[PDB]
Amino acid sequence: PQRPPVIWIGAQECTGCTESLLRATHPTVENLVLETISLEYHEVLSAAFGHQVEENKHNALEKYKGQYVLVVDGSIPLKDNGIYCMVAGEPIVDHIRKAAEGAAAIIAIGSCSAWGGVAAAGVNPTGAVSLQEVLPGKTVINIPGCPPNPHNFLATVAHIITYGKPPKLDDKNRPTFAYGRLIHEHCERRPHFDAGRFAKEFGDEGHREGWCLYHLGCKGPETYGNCSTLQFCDVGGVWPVAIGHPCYGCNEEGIGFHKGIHQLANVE
Amino acid sequence: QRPPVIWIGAQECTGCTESLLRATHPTVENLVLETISLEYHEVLSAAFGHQVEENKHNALEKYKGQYVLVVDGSIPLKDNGIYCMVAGEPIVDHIRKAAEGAAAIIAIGSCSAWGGVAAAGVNPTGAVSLQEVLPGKTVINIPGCPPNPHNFLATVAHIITYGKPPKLDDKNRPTFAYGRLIHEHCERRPHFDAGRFAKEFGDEGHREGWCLYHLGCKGPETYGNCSTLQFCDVGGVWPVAIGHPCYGCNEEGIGFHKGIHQLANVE
Amino acid sequence: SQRITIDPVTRIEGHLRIDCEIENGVVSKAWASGTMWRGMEEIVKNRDPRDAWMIVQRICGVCTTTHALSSVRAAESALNIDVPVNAQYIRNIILAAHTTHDHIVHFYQLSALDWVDITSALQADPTKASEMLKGVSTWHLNSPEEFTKVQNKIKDLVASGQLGIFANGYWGHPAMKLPPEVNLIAVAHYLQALECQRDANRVVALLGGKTPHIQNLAVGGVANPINLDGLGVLNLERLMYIKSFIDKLSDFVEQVYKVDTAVIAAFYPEWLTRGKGAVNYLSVPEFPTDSKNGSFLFPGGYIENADLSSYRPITSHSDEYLIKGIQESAKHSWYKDEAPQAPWEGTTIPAYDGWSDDGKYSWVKSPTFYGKTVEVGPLANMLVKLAAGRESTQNKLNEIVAIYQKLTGNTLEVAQLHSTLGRIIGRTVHCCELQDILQNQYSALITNIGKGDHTTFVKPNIPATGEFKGVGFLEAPRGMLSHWMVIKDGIISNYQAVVPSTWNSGPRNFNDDVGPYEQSLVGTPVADPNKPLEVVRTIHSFDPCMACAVH
Amino acid sequence: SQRITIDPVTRIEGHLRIDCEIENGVVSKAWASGTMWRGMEEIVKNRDPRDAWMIVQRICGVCTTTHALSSVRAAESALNIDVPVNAQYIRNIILAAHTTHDHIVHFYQLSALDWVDITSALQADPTKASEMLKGVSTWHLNSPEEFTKVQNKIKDLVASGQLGIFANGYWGHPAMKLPPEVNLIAVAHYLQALECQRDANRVVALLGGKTPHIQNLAVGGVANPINLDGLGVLNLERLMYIKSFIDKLSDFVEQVYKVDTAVIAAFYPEWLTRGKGAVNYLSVPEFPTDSKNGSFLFPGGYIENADLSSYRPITSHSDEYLIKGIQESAKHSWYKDEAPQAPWEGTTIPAYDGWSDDGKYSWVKSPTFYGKTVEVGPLANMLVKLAAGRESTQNKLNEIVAIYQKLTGNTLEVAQLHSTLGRIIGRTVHCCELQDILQNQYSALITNIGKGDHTTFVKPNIPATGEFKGVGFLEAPRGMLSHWMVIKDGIISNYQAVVPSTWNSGPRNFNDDVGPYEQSLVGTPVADPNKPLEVVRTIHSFDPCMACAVH
Ligand code: SF4
Ligand code: SF4
Ligand code: SF4
Ligand code: SF4
Ligand code: FCO
Ligand code: FCO
Ligand code: F3S
Ligand code: F3S
Ligand SMILES: [Mg+2]
Ligand SMILES: [Mg+2]
Ligand code: NI
Ligand code: NI
Repeated sequence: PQRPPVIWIGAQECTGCTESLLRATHPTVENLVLETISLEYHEVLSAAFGHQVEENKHNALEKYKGQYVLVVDGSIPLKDNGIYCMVAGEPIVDHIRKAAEGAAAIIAIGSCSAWGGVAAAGVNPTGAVSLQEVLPGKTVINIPGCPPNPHNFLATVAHIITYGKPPKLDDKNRPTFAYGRLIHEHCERRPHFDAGRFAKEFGDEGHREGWCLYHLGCKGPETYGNCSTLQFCDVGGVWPVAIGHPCYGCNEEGIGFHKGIHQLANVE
Repeated sequence: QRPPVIWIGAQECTGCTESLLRATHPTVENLVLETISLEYHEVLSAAFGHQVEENKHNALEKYKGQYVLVVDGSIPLKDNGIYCMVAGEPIVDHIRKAAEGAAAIIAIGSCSAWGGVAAAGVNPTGAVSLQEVLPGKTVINIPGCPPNPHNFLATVAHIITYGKPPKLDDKNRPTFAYGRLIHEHCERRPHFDAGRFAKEFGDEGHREGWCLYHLGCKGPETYGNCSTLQFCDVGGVWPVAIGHPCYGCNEEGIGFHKGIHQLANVE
Repeated sequence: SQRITIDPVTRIEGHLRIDCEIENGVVSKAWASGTMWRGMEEIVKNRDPRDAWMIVQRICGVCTTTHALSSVRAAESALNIDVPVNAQYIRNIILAAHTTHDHIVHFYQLSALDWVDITSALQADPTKASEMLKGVSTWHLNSPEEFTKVQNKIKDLVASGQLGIFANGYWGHPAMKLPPEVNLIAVAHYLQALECQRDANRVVALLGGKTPHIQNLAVGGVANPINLDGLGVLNLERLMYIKSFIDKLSDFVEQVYKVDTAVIAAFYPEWLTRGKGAVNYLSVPEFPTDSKNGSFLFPGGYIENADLSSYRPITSHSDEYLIKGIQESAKHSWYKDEAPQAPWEGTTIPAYDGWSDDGKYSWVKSPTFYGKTVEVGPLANMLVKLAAGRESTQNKLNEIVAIYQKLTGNTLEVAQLHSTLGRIIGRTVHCCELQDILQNQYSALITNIGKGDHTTFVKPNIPATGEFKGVGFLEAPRGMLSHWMVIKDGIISNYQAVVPSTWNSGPRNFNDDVGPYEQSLVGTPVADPNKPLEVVRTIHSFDPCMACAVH
Repeated sequence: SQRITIDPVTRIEGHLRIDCEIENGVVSKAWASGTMWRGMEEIVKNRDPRDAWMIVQRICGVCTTTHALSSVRAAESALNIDVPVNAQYIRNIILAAHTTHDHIVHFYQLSALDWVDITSALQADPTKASEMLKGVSTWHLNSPEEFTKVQNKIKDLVASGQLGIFANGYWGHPAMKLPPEVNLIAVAHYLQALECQRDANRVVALLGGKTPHIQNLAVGGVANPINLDGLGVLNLERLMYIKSFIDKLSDFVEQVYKVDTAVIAAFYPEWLTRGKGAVNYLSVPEFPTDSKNGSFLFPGGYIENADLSSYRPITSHSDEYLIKGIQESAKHSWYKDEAPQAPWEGTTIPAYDGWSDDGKYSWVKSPTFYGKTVEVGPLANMLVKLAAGRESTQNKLNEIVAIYQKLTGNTLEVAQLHSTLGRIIGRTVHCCELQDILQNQYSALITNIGKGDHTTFVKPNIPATGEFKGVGFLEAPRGMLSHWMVIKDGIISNYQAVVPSTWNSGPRNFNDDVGPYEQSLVGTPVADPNKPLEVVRTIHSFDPCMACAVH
């Protein structure tokens, strides 16, 4: 039986978004690539290199025209005509625009591709921008986080395959099942917030009783995500706040990588 | 040499033993081969009948002053103990005898901890807690119906690794697992605070994961770790996360007394 | 005539005493006795019908889910509620996954040590043991290196001097017949079973909210909120997680449990000719798939006098023939009212007066079906399926038979299934068939949600006056379960559970006829009356649960 | 004579181009080029020192944790903070577990397909393949039935016509030397590796809060609240969970990964005589265990001109000899300032002018140690450990050598470790030794908490005036990592990372000397210049990470 094709392109990526797939359990990366999809191009895992892997991409773009899911991780650098990310001697923005032409669905995985992320922070030395900015005519599905829980991506792909369409998206084109609510509007430390029970420093008495991390700079009040409910790694009870560290807002433009760890969030 | 454990079932449904089969740290196979010596447990013993009663007597003598005694189920006192008879003797007599040489005594589950479902309603058998039948002893209570098995296993591990019980609250429950109300650490608290409530299963709010207070959630009057530790180590599995209110199974006077849909008192 | 008592019977759920008269090394008469009572039927009286399921689930934690489902079905029957089809699929998945866990634990952790000798495993050659399974199983964990590692765990345990749960077992008993190699294989599979059963319970937990004791039911459906696009509810990610565990069950069940069942038959073939408990068998259909509490995936029926060709089919949980036939007696039980009672008019008034061979000797009631004793459970269930011409069941039986034939050069015929080993075979067949139930019902759920149906719950109304009666049937791991609820002025005025182990373990009835456990023991050879291993072999084949039987 | 380009190099992290001149079928000169830059050093400038780690962790997600730890160590060095010993144990566990994941993924998912021919695996006899490993490994999942199942997955993939990531690989290439059986074994182990690496990352996650990109560090210690009696914090239950995953790693690492390393050496023995990258080697000590940022479990040092007997030990992260030696040049890199710069005075001013063989051809800087080129990473690390007479490392190497000898009847000498295969061997040894680091540090944590020490964090003060410099060293999976922070008026006035792949992949330096990747390729035979498999074999042995190299 034929599996739906996927083309995965890395731009200004740290490779964390690919590495997240190695933590996934439903599907596991081995079930993903053998049973769920045909991963037709992915530079991190391909047996083929060089001219052979570029052959594989061209064959796949033609053979599966109008049928493949395009996935991009990393921001796309526009400064100085795209020279800050060059693959096979051509700017990555050109590879991405070409692959976008025949895509059935386009997914920006991670905060970098979704809104510029860490690569576009501060002075933005390379003119890094989001996938949606380089593809203004297309609907890009954004799966933010640095990196997101891999199932935020895999359940989005599964929806496309199983039901023939994208999941419901909010007005930033993020899937509502994973990004439809503020972390602070579904955080198990909310009772402590409400009671004025706050950790003031790591290692203090309140911190060691699992109190609210607002005063350590928790950005849950201005960050959309499923980090408090879905959490990470499928072991139970693992997300940053549960471990004792405030949310940094890595999902959310203007929060993660812009505000200091210990800078307070605005509360609605 | 592994620390010895004697496990006695009284008026039990066997759910407290079955919880061990869901454990991952340790798994039940690592528990019985590496962590403890499980010297008597009727559900798992190769031996039966006179042979298993031999094993108990040998163990009570050999490991006097060293074994952890665990009891699940309530103890029926009505009509001189005849509602639970093992080898022709009331279970309360087996438990008192085993309690004499125990290094530590653990009531696993709400039944042994406070009477539980077996003592609810008219209490047909005069079911009481392990602490009530052992008035001279400190009983460590690990309530829930059944509790997360690690609430028990981490209590045993503390006894073995550090030589003493974990910190206990004033009902002799370990603070790491029962030190806080469910509602004082529930991820649906934001919805409670905003007036976002499910009114019926399947309605719009319920399907958005709103607070279950108005369906009768007993989180506001139940101590436990169900919202944080949760169940089965898969991530995101406890009654409220699945869509059903807390029933108060941990807590005397709540679970098995109040109706599912009866509202809790809020502090 | 020599008199023995087995008390406690271990590796069961709950508190059981078995007494036997032995004449010339053969059991001539037996008594089964449930020695613990809680009065769960009394505890649940006078409550809102909606509350019952949470309380009566605590009848048993081994067969968790079963009493919960049977209770809501009973209330739904009284109230005349049609359960939404998504709630049925979720209920079905839970029951099927649970039963998979339960049967695996039964074969390995509860039963295997009757047939398997741990100390003989220490003499095994791991390489020969592995070689013995070539062309019998394709299981990936039957290597000599796996067996050597298991052998070394046993060796370390024995050298420590703390055998614990393996101490004082029936090592070297004359009824132990497996070669060393096969004992070593069984122990490796015993340990591997624990991983499979954990995966099955992860399925249960993801839909139930935990296990033991699920918490997702309601009179009217389930509390799972279906919303593929919802955060914190039953969405596509959660469904994919569930599916990942469903998919992990099949290989162990087919390549290990099924194969071990055939192997134990091959080495203990005399156990196909003893342990017959009854000549009548009863099961109910299970796994409804329509929007009106019907269209069952598994059929039910009644077999009279071992005649499969003239069995009576049961296709509905409202079948008046099934309903009217069921009664229970307390003549030889510790309750006051002795005449056979239909469960809607049942009473449970304790009247303990001590043990008496000819009077009262058990807390278990004696159920009958139109006055006859009946075996329930996986044997009943398999024979009913075979009688109905269910090809799936015939094919699965044939796979077991083929392995047995390869090992012995003989076949199994239906007459040999009315036995201790036949009962065990039925259980294994049941477990194998449940893997297709899981696949089917998961796909049905996915497809239905995709058609736009996200409904899970119909809110009941309960009239404040009037009296009305409901009954909830379920084919539990150990057999036909029924809960019987009478509602009067909005509350439960009577609640009676008739539980599968009640049918099998119940004492002599109003006409002094002998129920299945007690009948199955007549003719059992006993080599050593101080160590009656042969007796617990037969009893264990029924998978006794005394908390269930007595409640 | 011929010019080739390999672009992209796959099965690495990030964006790499390799160019080669080939003369008479042998690489005569090569160029390594990092083709992507982000400017992470510039992005983190002018921020509070405490904020850096969360930003610079994003240099790389493959070697997640490493930049985070090196950044807080740098801030702690500038501020003169002594990290509490519980924070060290937690940091150590994370690094050790992470590196275990990383090395396994490298050997199997990144490297194996250079040496292994999946189409040849289809011709294998599964039984012979299993038979080949008897007396070589005690691994429990090397049965013929396991291999047959893997073979059938490959077969189904090939029959589908959608090879995906295996499409157009180097199947049948003359440099592929494994028999069919060994190719089938490697693929089975490839899939089994994915389960072990997941267990390693569960350890990381339980302490870090997630992975990739941990979130439990702080300048001053860690954010894990230690309280054995606390709900919702790092208590005994959580510690027991962590331990359960630590304990699952060892068997695969010892019985599979270690053994496969020896086997690949046995079939490709010529790869012990090529791929030498340098004559100087550098590693830092790792895993501090005291309350003053020292007492390292693994030693470090500098080896000059391959002379182990006269190596210089490094026992401290504040070693002024190590600190003063390190510079970087941009003469052949796309930056403006070309003279060698000490990293506290470093600049990263982009100056892209296109590719030129004799000018600028990479975004990677060229690091030197007292003016010399140096190899870093597992080979450096192993040689340094052998130089120090570390018995653990000699013993682990000897276990690999013994397996190799059993297969070939030859031995390995230290001279042969200065090679492509020697590099891979160092990595495997590192992974094996880390399993004892995990056991040791978990036990130290448990013991220390039991003595009454629950401290995890010292709150830093940062003076609002003055200029302070700090450097944070760490022995990362790919080698010595250093972050260099200048604080001025309370904020980061300069930030420079010198990353292990910078050392190895860096282009020709200020004196035009050739760095490790480029040097290692000289002399590589190339059978087919259109399919230069032999070149990527050597490059992959360094475990390139270009996001790291360039940042
Ligand atoms: S979003 Fe984060 S993890 Fe993903 S590529 Fe960007 S920096 Fe790496
Ligand atoms: S501030 Fe952060 S820790 Fe506190 S309740 Fe909000 S999201 Fe939770
Ligand atoms: S507390 Fe609950 S699960 Fe545990 S022995 Fe009592 S009824 Fe069973
Ligand atoms: S009432 Fe229940 S669901 Fe709502 S916040 Fe409290 S504990 Fe959570
Ligand atoms: N299965 C099961 Fe338990 C019994 N008997 C019930 O119902
Ligand atoms: N390991 C690793 Fe990444 C590289 N090079 C860092 O630091
Ligand atoms: S930092 Fe990121 S991973 Fe979640 S907890 Fe905050 S959005
Ligand atoms: S019903 Fe019991 S299991 Fe926890 S959620 Fe409430 S205390
Ligand atoms: Mg009854
Ligand atoms: Mg740098
Ligand atoms: Ni039961
Ligand atoms: Ni890296």
